[PDB]
Amino acid sequence: GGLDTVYEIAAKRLAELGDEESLAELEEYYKTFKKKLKEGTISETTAANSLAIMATRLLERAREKA
Amino acid sequence: GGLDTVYEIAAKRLAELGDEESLAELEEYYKTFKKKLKEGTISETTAANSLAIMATRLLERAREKA
Amino acid sequence: GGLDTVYEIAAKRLAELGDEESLAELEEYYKTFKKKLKEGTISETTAANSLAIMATRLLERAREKA
Amino acid sequence: GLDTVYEIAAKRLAELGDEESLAELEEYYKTFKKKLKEGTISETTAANSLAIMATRLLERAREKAHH
Repeated sequence: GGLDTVYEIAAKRLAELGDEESLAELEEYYKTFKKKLKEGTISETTAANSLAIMATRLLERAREKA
Repeated sequence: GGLDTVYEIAAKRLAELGDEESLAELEEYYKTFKKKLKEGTISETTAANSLAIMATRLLERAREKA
Repeated sequence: GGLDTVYEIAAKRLAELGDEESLAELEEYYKTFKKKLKEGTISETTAANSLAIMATRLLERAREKA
Repeated sequence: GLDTVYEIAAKRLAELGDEESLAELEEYYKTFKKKLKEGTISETTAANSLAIMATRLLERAREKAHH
């Protein structure tokens, strides 16, 4: 639930800002975190935190380059 | 009320820094987080954490502008 | 426990780095979270997590100033 | 959890060529381990906090990655 929600919020906003490269980067990080979360080698909190942090800087980059 | 508490801390500090646009960004994220919690696709703790992460970046930007 | 531990680690580092303003900001955030947790308006996970978010940003600012 | 966070972060930071991020991460990991043995923090919270700091270390490692 939470990881998907963070990812969806970030992806919707990155698409609105028109940043294809940030969208692809975000998808890569999300997929990686979904695999690490699959194996139980990462808590849900850690996955959500890390995805939110890079999605935050990617969103900052989107607001500038626009 | 964790999400509300994080939101209040961030909004108070952004208002202190005189950054109205960051205040509007923060509220937009806060409204989105509530709709999501409302739909049950995210937990209160995760929503609060993610809002705090984005708010931390907003506080950095708001300070640079001051 | 966890909130105190995060706070103490960050405060020790901020003092080592000589950043009085970041130390005071961190203390303000910690006191706010202690009050909010007393009042039951924030989860323990959110308080510790958010203090870690802000403390990492404060440490970045401290190493940049130093 | 704490060991896993530390090992993942150390692998990535070593790949990126940041000896200084590796040293900072090791310091944090060791501190978290003293706090755990002294029982003033739980393993889950310690792992989460180490992951947060490691994410910042990784962002900076990638910042030297290019320019």
